[PDB]
Amino acid sequence: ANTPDRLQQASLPLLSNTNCKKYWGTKIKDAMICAGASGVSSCMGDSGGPLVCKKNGAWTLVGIVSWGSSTCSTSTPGVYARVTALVNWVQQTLAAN
Amino acid sequence: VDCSEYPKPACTKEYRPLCGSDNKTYGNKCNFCNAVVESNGTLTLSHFGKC
Amino acid sequence: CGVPAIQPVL
Amino acid sequence: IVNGEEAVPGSWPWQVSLQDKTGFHFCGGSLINENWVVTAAHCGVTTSDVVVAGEFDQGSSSEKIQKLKIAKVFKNSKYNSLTINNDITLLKLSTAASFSQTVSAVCLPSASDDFAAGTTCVTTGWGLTRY
Repeated sequence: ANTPDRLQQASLPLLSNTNCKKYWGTKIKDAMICAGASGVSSCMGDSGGPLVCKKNGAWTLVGIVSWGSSTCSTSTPGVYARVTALVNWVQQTLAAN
Repeated sequence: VDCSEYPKPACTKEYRPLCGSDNKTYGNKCNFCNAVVESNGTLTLSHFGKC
Repeated sequence: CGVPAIQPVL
Repeated sequence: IVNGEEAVPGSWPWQVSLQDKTGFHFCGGSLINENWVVTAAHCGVTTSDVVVAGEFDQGSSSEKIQKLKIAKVFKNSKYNSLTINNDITLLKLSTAASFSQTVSAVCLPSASDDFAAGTTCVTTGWGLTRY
């Protein structure tokens, strides 16, 4: 149980898909975006959570915790679901239902 | 547990804990199976959830 | 959206 | 989060905890409005699970939280388990969340928004601090 009782937060940089491909290579698809490899990492229990960046003083959902290293290596980039690529599917679901 | 698809260099990050017969709690099936291949068969599941 | 009432300290 | 830091109580108001009936957190999530939550498709959320909003300290129970029920789950039809691509699921709450300073929505980008490399962003959650 290396599960923290209180909510954690970590600051990390967005990687360019190519620099990310230097680690994951073939794994990286277009509905994906990397972040991290800077000494911090998302681990088990973090999935589904937010990767937010500022946009005009408003925190914006840029990614969703998805996958990464099997041992949560802080020097490897974590892979998140790229929201801009999925935001239209969301708009249609929201509008429809 | 089906661990034939392992080892795997990458795992998803959901928390669905498994207790190994080694008295260690694995965050999910991906990291439990990964450890089952290290031990080369010697690691088994003692039960689901935290140890 | 995106403007917490309690501001985060990063 | 490995090498994270404790967050200020209530500073990330859209952060939710996905738990089973018995109270076990398995995944995180984000509120995008009062009736919808966005999370990962690999989380495998069902209608018997619960969305806990306004939560900070999981070991406490003096914090006033909201346990919301799921009316429907919308997994992205193009989700591939092989690649973990299109990993997103929308949760349609049966009971709407009440917004306040500790519970509120996150913004969503537009399909054209671009977030450059080297941009410092933030990630939050209750995941393992070590493995």
